[PDB]
Amino acid sequence: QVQLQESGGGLVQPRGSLKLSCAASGFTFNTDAMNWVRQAPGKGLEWVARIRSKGFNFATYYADSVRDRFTISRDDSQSMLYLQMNNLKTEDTGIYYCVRGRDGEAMDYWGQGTTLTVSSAKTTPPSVYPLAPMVTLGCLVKGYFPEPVTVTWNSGSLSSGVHTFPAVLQSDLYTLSSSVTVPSSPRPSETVTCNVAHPASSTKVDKKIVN
Amino acid sequence: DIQLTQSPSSLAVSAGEKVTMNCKSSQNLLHSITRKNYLAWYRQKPGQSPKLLIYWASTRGSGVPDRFTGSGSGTDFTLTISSVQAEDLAVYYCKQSYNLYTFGGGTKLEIKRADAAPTVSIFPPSSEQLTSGGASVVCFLNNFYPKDINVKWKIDGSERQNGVLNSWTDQDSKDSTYSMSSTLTLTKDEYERHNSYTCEATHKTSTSPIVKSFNR
Amino acid sequence: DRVYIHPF
Repeated sequence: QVQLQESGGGLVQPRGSLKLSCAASGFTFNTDAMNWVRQAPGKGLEWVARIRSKGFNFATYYADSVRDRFTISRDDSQSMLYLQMNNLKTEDTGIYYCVRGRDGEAMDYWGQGTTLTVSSAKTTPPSVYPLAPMVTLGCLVKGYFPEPVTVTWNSGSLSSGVHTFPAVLQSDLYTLSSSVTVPSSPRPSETVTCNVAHPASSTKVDKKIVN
Repeated sequence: DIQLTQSPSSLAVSAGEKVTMNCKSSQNLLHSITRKNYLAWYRQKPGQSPKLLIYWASTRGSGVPDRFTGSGSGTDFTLTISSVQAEDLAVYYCKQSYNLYTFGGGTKLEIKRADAAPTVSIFPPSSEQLTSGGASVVCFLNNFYPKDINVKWKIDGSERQNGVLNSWTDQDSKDSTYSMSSTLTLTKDEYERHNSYTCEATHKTSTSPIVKSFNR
Repeated sequence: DRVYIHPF
């Protein structure tokens, strides 16, 4: 697979800057044109920037919205598709997928898509609560911002029968839930921990469901 | 400039059916000195990046299965799928590359399936949480269908329609269902100044309201 | 030169 490691982005205040760094690998980067597409949480996709290969003197096209503020850029040698966001607004909040797309063809490969938050608010570590009662188990990640938070059961290991509900916001604070349906015998005999992380505060809490 | 309009915005179908979408362009997309219809179709699985399906209006992307057949020219392009596998659930968009890019509104494809009854589960507020002075009671109802459902929080006998946050989850690709968690946050105090708690669930799958309950 | 390439 051709990857697109997109380091960068997170919580930022309005009028602040930011600069994501898409570093792909798996094809011939210097020869293909790249793009940056965003997705406001919930809504559809929005192309935002485009930088054509060296062959065309690193030509650039910027969507109307991000015009005169954003600055797509590349560095063939290091396979680094950059993007300089300036004079950020509240709208710019969202996911910024980094995708490569050859001239006249299609948006061939989309990356993962880092997060970006624009707000006057500040980060807050989440509270993790063990919701002990096949048996249903829960894990409540209460009050945190900006989003997102990864919720995993036993270092991710437990995959089947897991429901991580979308963190709905209340009073500028998010709360997310989780339910892992683990068969009878699997516990309390064994250990069913709940590992959640909030990159925005490097909040790694792995509260073990007990009792 | 180029404004794409899709239809239908939402479409429900059962496993194994020919679903037809639709994308209409504002300006023609067929390029003169290229004779190509710069209009592509992408899909986005819930919680994933957009995946390419069709380009040049009819050419299929690498690895894209036969099920997907792009069609059209000029301004009325159509996406068509045969034998819609459960896994086909995602949102479908039609972008344009004639002059810059203008993604379409989208089309959500929901899967009509066997009606499933909610499996209600309930948890009192975590002892740990209580330590700070708050009591969040959580009630879950997983793997139910259709999506329409009603959960009422009843404390002692009174119905508490306040302070309850709840959210569903996208229809599961694995077994086309839904789940949701209702959460009646309270305070250590008020939580104590009451004794019984129930989670009532009225759903199409039942004449009788499904109810779970925990009393202190 | 005369060859067309679509920039998008």
